[PDB]
Amino acid sequence: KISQYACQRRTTLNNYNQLFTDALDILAENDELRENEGSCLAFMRASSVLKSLPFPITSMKDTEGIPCLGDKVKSIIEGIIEDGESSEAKAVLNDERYKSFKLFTSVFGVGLKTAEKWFRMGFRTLSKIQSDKSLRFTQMQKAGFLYYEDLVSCVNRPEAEAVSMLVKEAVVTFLPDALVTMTGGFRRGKMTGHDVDFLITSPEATEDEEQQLLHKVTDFWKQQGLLLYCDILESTFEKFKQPSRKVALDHFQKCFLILKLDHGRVHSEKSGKGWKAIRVDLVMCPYDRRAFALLGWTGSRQFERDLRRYATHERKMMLDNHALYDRTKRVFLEAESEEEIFAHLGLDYIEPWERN
DNA sequence: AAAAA
Ligand SMILES: [Mn+2]
Ligand SMILES: [Mn+2]
Ligand code: NA
Repeated sequence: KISQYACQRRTTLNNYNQLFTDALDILAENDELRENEGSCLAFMRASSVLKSLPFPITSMKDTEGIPCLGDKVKSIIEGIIEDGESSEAKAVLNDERYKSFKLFTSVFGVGLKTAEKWFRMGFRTLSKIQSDKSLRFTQMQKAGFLYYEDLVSCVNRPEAEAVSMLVKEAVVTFLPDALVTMTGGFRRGKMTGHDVDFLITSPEATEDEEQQLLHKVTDFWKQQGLLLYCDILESTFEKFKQPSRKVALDHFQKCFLILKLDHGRVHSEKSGKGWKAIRVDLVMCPYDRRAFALLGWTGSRQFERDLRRYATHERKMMLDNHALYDRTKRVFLEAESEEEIFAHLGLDYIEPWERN
């Protein structure tokens, strides 16, 4: 019996139901744009459960016993079985507001508010936005436009590994005992991604040394002429606060970067300007919270949402990227690994490549 | 506001 929770399912990259889930993901995205959080959630949960199936749905009978499949979702599945297409997802793909929001938010530094503003000004193309002489752009948007083609081009695994080497080389220069882990999609086994994420932690660094590492590493890259964009968010981490109930950024020190990746550093089968702009996120966390941060940054987004929902509604536990708190025992639960977090929650361990 | 798993 398939659980309603993604954290009680194994979801691997062999998706047998992409015809259904691509349509459900488009409908979910449109509901996000139309500020319909409820309908967004229903389509996300339906898409998520179908992603876990070990077989493709080929008739409506195949949906029997599957949770999170309401009447609206079942009408969409039925329509796709009928002629291989979703008329509902096709109408969203042709909607002018949806097309504009996808296109405008594809720019690094452009979110829902700026995309809405430009749409209501009558803009429909990125060429017309970039060349406009009255528009004013943030430093993030300037970098988003300057390196647009490289950033919309997926990072592959040889590129992610080349970035990992750069990160590790820079980090150990200032903290030789530091542990650097590639998180996000690549840790879940993905062949491609929009960016490369890392978690950095040090067993012996002080509170100040921990604070200074991201500044030292980015200044080093700035000197090397590799830092194309850099934004460091200082930590707001509280050692003794209860975990968050919010469904939001973690409080660890982090940085959102664009690095210059020289082609010579990439060891691929295919080995222009001779370099590629790469989005890189670095997160620094205290050593004792490394398992919670790793679990939160590994994802997927839906796996994280269900993990936190399961902890709260089924175990009366409060989980986030910094800690795990037991409301019944009135104690924080410690973990040195992700396995220990799953064991505290009463969950079978789900491998990172099973969290997709 | 937007940058995130
Ligand atoms: Mn990522
Ligand atoms: Mn990222
Ligand atoms: Na964006």
